[PDB]
This record gives sequence, structure tokens and C-alpha cells, in this order.
Amino acid sequence: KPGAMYRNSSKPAYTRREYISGIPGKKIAQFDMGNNGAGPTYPAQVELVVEKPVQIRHNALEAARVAANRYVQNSGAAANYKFRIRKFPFHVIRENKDGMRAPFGKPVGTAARVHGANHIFIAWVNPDPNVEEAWRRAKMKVTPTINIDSSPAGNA
Amino acid sequence: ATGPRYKVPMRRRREARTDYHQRLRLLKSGKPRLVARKSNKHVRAQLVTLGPNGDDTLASAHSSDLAEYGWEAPTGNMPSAYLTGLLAGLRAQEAGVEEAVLDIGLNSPTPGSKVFAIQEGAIDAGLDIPHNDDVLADWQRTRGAHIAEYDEQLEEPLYSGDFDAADLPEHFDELRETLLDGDIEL
Amino acid sequence: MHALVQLRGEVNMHTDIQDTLEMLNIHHVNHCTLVPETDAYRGMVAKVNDFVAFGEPSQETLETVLATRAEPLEGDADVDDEWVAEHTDYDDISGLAFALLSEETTLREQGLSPTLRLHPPRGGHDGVKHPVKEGGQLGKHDTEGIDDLLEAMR
Amino acid sequence: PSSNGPLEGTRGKLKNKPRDRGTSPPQRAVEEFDDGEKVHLKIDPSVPNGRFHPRFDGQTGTVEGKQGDAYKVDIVDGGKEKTIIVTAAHLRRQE
Amino acid sequence: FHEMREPRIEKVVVHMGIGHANAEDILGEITGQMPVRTKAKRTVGEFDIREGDPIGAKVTLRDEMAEEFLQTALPLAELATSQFDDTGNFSFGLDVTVNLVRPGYRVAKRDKASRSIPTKHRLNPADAVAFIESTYDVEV
RNA sequence: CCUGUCAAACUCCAAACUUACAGACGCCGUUUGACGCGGGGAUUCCGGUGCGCGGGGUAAGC
RNA sequence: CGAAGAGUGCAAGAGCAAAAGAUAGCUUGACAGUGUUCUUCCCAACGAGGAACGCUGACGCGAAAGCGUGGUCUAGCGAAC
RNA sequence: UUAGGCGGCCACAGCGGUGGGGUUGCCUCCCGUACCCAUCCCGAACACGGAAGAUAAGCCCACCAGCGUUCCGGGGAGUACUGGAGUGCGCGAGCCUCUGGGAAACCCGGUUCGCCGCCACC
Ligand SMILES: [Cl-]
Ligand SMILES: [Mg+2]
Ligand SMILES: [Mg+2]
Ligand code: NA
Ligand code: NA
Ligand SMILES: [Sr+2]
Ligand SMILES: [Sr+2]
Ligand SMILES: [Sr+2]
Ligand SMILES: [Sr+2]
Ligand SMILES: [Sr+2]
Ligand SMILES: [Sr+2]
Ligand SMILES: [Sr+2]
Ligand SMILES: [Sr+2]
Repeated sequence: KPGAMYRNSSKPAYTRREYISGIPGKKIAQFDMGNNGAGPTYPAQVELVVEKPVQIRHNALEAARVAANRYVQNSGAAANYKFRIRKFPFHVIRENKDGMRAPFGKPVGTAARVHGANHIFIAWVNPDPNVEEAWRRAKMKVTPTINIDSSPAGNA
Repeated sequence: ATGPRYKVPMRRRREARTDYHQRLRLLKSGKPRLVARKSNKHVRAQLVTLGPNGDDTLASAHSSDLAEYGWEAPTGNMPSAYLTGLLAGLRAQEAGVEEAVLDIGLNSPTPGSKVFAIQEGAIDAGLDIPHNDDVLADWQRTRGAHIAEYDEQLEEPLYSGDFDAADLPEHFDELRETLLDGDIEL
Repeated sequence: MHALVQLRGEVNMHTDIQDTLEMLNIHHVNHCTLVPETDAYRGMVAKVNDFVAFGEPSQETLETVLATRAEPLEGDADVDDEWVAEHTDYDDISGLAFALLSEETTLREQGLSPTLRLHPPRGGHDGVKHPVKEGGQLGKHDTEGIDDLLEAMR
Repeated sequence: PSSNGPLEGTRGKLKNKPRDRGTSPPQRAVEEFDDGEKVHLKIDPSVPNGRFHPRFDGQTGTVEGKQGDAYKVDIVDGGKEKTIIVTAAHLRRQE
Repeated sequence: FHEMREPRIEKVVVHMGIGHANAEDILGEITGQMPVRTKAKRTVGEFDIREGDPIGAKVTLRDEMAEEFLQTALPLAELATSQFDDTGNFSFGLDVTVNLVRPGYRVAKRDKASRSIPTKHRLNPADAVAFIESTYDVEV
């Protein structure tokens, strides 16, 4: 199904699992990447900031995450970097798949609501920003236009 | 208090001094209360009323001021209790108080009890109080006969020093008599 | 004391807003009213804010408008210094104008129609789709600004 | 509403704030009001009896005599005037 | 200072938790006064398909009845330490529980103006061993 | 301990706002009688649109 | 240690701790007559049904105030002939 | 209030902690079961009778702000949200300006270790 069907916050928050059942698992493999054994004690901290409020399905969350991290293997399988996708897909989404009769939909997926300006991804690295390219690929697979933002780096 | 939601009991509940459930059923009457309280050495009777900022004691008597009328005996017994009830009752009468309802607080409604004697006293003072003669002591005990006959099983004087030797409930008869007519602070 | 002038019609105007204008004695576009500054009145005029032009006028402007537009509570009589003198607690239009501004009286209290029925603004106003700060004619004005308006509607 | 009983949609208004939980003080369950006195109507979550229909919470009526211990309070529901039987526990003097 | 601080024995509860008895007969002989039965809350597979029913009995001894018992009961026991409650209590064994506490205890057992005993007036494991040991026998 | 997130059927908080009653000012009523009461006569119980807030639906001139 | 997460017949939300819960004992108010008010039906007319609150009668328990017009509250209901 | 009784508001009063106080008005702990009354077993409690002892409990007085709570100043924030208006912007979900209101979390510093009523009483 197209992102067109769910990218907008056009429905009330539907996340209570005590009342919703049969929610598909998440396609997002991990939320912590890189040397997650270590702390965010790095020199440079870049982040991908979404420019529009939107709902991002776990479908796109996993494609963007892979697209970025997989590429961040320009540093090495066990390289010296950190990477965190900080949002979780809490919104349960449905699809009415009798025409418009009794059309409440059936759970078909989950998405993460992200407001304009929130950062969806954050990386921590040493002056080794192959990450800015990692996000160019990441922002390439999520609905909104985004802006890559270096948070702590005067090391031009 | 563990946090924001923690519920702290009302103060007088915290202090275990006021049974608010009984207090309510008590106030329903609309009548004043004959608050009967007691201690190890003394007894106290107060006629209390409801007030915008707290209760109002319109009259009252304490076993301590029982002496002022000729009491030379201990102050934590039945005769003392009855008398105090009568003293407070009489004072209540003067103050314009006509009727009341017994408030024994956290005490137990034990037959023959002093709280009940405090009550018989107030009723004899002329105060109209809902009661039950079947739960009141048998008069002779009120006079303190139970204490005299106990001294009969002497071997050693009951009261260390004090007055008498064999005790006198008759002393009680004298005080009840002294109280039922005239005298100051009444 | 503020001068209140309805510049936007009644159609599609919320009813409690139009009801307020009527309580301030204005029932037509271009009619004006002198409302004293009280918490009570302030709430009223704030409610009407988007359909009116208001502000404190100068003694001179208020005098011009009274001379040119004020009317008797009943009748087509001319309100001039002679009229004001022989009918009001005042001696001339100025005295009146001064009392109104100092809020010691009202047009009705002196036997005048509460409203001052103005003429359309000569050379037109700044527009009824934007407030003063945005270049429109709606809302609160400078004493200089409110004067420009009233003079044009003289 | 999905149902139409006396307590439909009363989740919020008939619930005590955690600290107001537990038996309420008897002082106000015994308060005396005079005919003509303006009184605010609000059910006390902790008090079971003497309640009025929840729909009337918020009303400020005029006491007009009593029935037994409960009070008879006049109010105007919309444009219709009704009389409400209500015990002190659920009332507070105005001002 | 002391005296109103020195340990006391407030109750010795001897009980047998069978799960069925006439055991009351012996518990009454070894103690001196009449025993009382104990019901069992909650039902269990071990054939306790009855909630309110006799499972055991007990006896609470206070004052002399308690001492006259401990004088012939303590010799029967052995252990000490790592067998004492935080409240300066200790139980051994038919079970035998000894409840120790300081003079101003009634303040937390009466009806009027109750109050929970301050941790400073609360007896201690050590203070307990002492008192007992300091009375016809040895510790650990 | 630290670290990353949420709620139509969660709430330690908490608006704008809506609402009861009263007072004040305004407006209005006492020859245009208001507010209220009684009686006669209806028509009406396919509505629609914009705006705000919506719930359903990928959406719709749904 | 522990304001309440237990329990209170059953949905859900709400109420309850010297109790509205537990245990024990006693008891039959799950009583008769007749109303007020609200609800049903917001506003605003409409029956059966319901509830809160009175007056009268007769009672139970309690020292007594008092509590009991069924089960803590909101479902468990039916016209004329 | 050199220690009491009944309360109102019901944590600004809770939790925890330090220090002080009793020939006596007192409150207690305390001592004791002939009686009234009591233990489904215990004068533990309840109840009754009483003062040899004590200020260690409680209690009353003075105090500490680590936790919880009430309120206030500063920052967050006139931010978030929002009643009214707009031929203002945006492909659009949506945003903005003007006008009238206006949080919450959190940080920092103060406050708070109850206040008040009636009766009694060296
Ligand atoms: Cl007492
Ligand atoms: Mg004219
Ligand atoms: Mg000390
Ligand atoms: Na309450
Ligand atoms: Na002390
Ligand atoms: Sr929608
Ligand atoms: Sr078809
Ligand atoms: Sr994109
Ligand atoms: Sr509304
Ligand atoms: Sr009931
Ligand atoms: Sr004893
Ligand atoms: Sr498009
Ligand atoms: Sr402001």
C-alpha cells in the first residue's frame, strides 16, 4: 500500500493495545546501532530532522534505517560510531479491505508520528561524517523533506 | 506520604481520637452532646454544640473541681464519675441546655461503665438524655459500695494515706446531697 | 473614552457580536458611538474589535464631528453652541466634547441621540480585511489615526 | 450515548481527586440552610445517598423548605423550573 | 533512664499446626490454660477444601503462666542468633514463640490515641539475646 | 544508575473555552405591557453549504 | 512494613478502611398504607418501569444517637381485555 | 494549653530525624483483678480498682527541609494550546498576522516540620 494512505495525522490516536488486537509485529530490526557498548561521548553528533509532521510506517522506518546503517559500513562492521532511531511506531493503522457498510478497518500495520522539527535519527562520530551521506540515503526513504543537522561540531 | 496520590487521614483520625462515623450519626440528632471522656486519674463531662469553626462547650465538669464541694476521695472511680456527670448536668441546666445525646467517644459501651454513670448523673441533673436503665450500674455500685466491700477484704488499707480507713460511699451521699441545691459555680 | 465606528456590515456577523454593537447603540455601518473606558465596556469593544474602528479622538475632532453629525434624542433640530447651551449642562460644543472625553457624561444623558451617524470616509478608508497594524482600518487606532478617519467621515 | 442511565458519562464528575478520597467530613453533611438561601449543587463522590440527578451538578439553586432532613432546592433547567431533593452533603452556600 | 527500658516478655504463643485435633489436650497440659483452635484461610489441594475449619490450635501465655513455661521450655530448645526477629523476637521448636518488648508498649495496643512505637524504643536482636541469655542459659 | 519512546477507552498536572447564580454597566419594558400565563390556527419532522471541532472511509461533489 | 494494589455475586466506570470489606452473633425493613421530587422524556409534552426523599403503621438490632423503604451506585423489564 | 477535652480546614498538617520537660493541677507509661465488664485462649485488649515507680514510649515545647506536599520569585515561556477576525502564505497535511486569553514537564531559589475555634487549667 502507498504512504499516501497513512502519512497524514488525520485520525485520532489509536495505540491502546488493551482494546486493539492482532497488530502486526514491527519490521524495525534495531534502535541502537554502532558501538552501543560505549556512551555518546563523541566529538561530533549529527542528526536527521524531519521537516513536516507525519506518520512514518515501520515499513519506511526499517528501509531508511537500513539504508543509512548498512551504508555506515564505510566505517566498518564494528566501527567507531553510534546510531539511534529514537522513534517507535505506536500508532496502529487499519484498512477497510459490504462496501462502506460496517467499514471499520482491520489492523494492517503500525507507524510513528513525528512532528515537524523532531529528530528521528541521531549519530555520534569522530570527524568521520560519512554519516551525512548515510542520511541522504535515509531521508531518501521517508515521506517528508528533511534537513541534516550537525549538533556539536565547530570542526568545519 | 509516599507521593502525590497518597491519602493522609483527617488529623483527628491520624491521632486516633475521633470516630467520625459515630460522630456523624451522633450529630444527626441535632441535639447537644454529652461528651463523656475519662483518664486514669480523672473524669470529664462536657456539653458540646456544633459551631462554624469548631464545636462549642456550653457547660462541663471535671472530677478535679469536685473537691471544691467537699470531695476528699480519689477521682477515678464510679462515685466520682456519677457526681461529675451531675455537676456538668446541673451547670448545663443553668446555661439553658435542656437535652443531650451521650458521646462516649472511643470508649466501650460496657454495662455499668463510668461513661454510663456520667450519663446517669447528667440525667439526674434534669437533662433529657436518650438512655437505657438496663445498662446503668445498680446505684449501690455508683455510690462506691463495690470499693468499700473491697476494703473489707482489707489486710492493708486500699488507699495509701488519703482519707478514712474502711472508706465511705456515704461521703458520696454527702456530695450528691451538697450538689442538688445552691452552691456557687452552678 | 473611545470612538467606536462600525465599518463592517451585519451579514455573516456572529449574532452575539452584532447584539453587542446594538447594545453600544450602533445599528448601521458607519454609525459612531462614544464609549467610556470601563472594564465592562472594554470587554464589549474587544468582542467587536474585528468589525470596528476605535480609539480616543482629539478634542478638536470630537468637536467637529459633534457639530457636523450630532442630533437631538428626538427631532431634526440643529445641534450648535446655541442648542447645546440652551439644552445641555454645557455652554458650547467644546464644553460638551470635553465632558464626554473626561467621561463625566454621555450623549444620551444630555438628551442627544447616542449615535453619531457619519458619512462614508472621503477618499475611502484603509480596508476592512485587515487591522491597523497590517495596513487595514480595523481595530484600535492612534489618536492621530482615529482622527484621520472621523475627519474623513465628517 | 450508547446507553441512557442516570450515570451515563459521569466518569469524571462523580470521581474524587485522589486526596479527597475516603469518608468526607460530617460537618457539611449536617450544615443547616435557610429558605431563600442560594446554594451550589455538587454531588460528593464519597457520599452515597441524598444525591440528585448528575445532570444537575453545577446548578446554583434557592433553598425552599425541606422534606425530612433533605432539602428542597429550586432551580431552572434550561427554561424549565424543577425542584430538587438534596441532602446537605451535596450542597455549599454561595459566596 | 533504665527500668522503663529493660526488656519484658509480653506473650509466649505455643501452637501446633496439624492441618486436620485433640492436640489441644496436650498443649493445655504443658501450658496450664485452655487452648484455642486456628482456622485456615484459602483452600488448597492438600485436602483443605474447607476454609473455616480446624487446622491447628495455639495458646498465648502472658505473665507468670509464660515464665513458669519458659523455665521448663527453654531448656528443651537450643539454637540462638539467626533465629531472632528484627523486633527482638525469637521462635523455636509444636512451636514456641516468645514476644519481647519494652515497658511503653500499651501505647500501641490500646484503643484510644494509639501510636506506633518509635524505632528507638523498639527492642533489638542484640538487646534480646542479652535479656534472655542473662536469664538461665546461653546464646548462639 | 544511566539511556530511547507513547495513549479515543491513562492522569501528579492543566488551559483557551462552555456553563449555574448573583451584583454592576449596557440595552430593553411599564399609552409600543416587556417577562409570564391561558386559549384558537398552523406549517413542519427528505434539507443543504461555508467555517470551527469532529468519528468512519485510501478517498469522494462520501 | 503496608491509604487500599484486597474484598464488595455478574460488564464497565465510579464509591468504600475504627467500612460500604472480614469474622461472629442476633434478626427478617426483601414490611403495610399514602405521598413529594427527579428520572424515563436535557432543554420541552408522553406511559410502564426506576431512584432519592417524606408522612403514618408495625417491627429488628443498638447504651444511644442511629441504621434497615433489599444486595454500595448506574442493567435484571411489560398496556387494555 | 509546665504536658488537658471537643473540634474546623483535612499533608502548609505526611515520612524521617535532633534536643528539652514533670513533689502533681495534668496526660501517660505504670501497679493490680474483689467487684461492673471482658478473652471463640490470654485483666494483652476491653472493663474496673489504684498510686510504689518513671519521664524511656506516647504526649507537650523548641528545631532540622533528605523524601512527600502547599504557595511564591526567577528561567522554561507569552513557548504549547486557544475564543474572535483575515481576498495573508502553502500543491497539500498545514502555517502566519492582528485581537482577547494562556499552560505543563523541568531547573534554580524561597516557603512549609500545620493554622484556626470553643471549654477547662498556676
Ligand atoms: Cl476517653
Ligand atoms: Mg432622529
Ligand atoms: Mg526524652
Ligand atoms: Na471525600
Ligand atoms: Na516522655
Ligand atoms: Sr479523518
Ligand atoms: Sr449492492
Ligand atoms: Sr523525502
Ligand atoms: Sr462543549
Ligand atoms: Sr442502597
Ligand atoms: Sr497489666
Ligand atoms: Sr499532492
Ligand atoms: Sr496576560
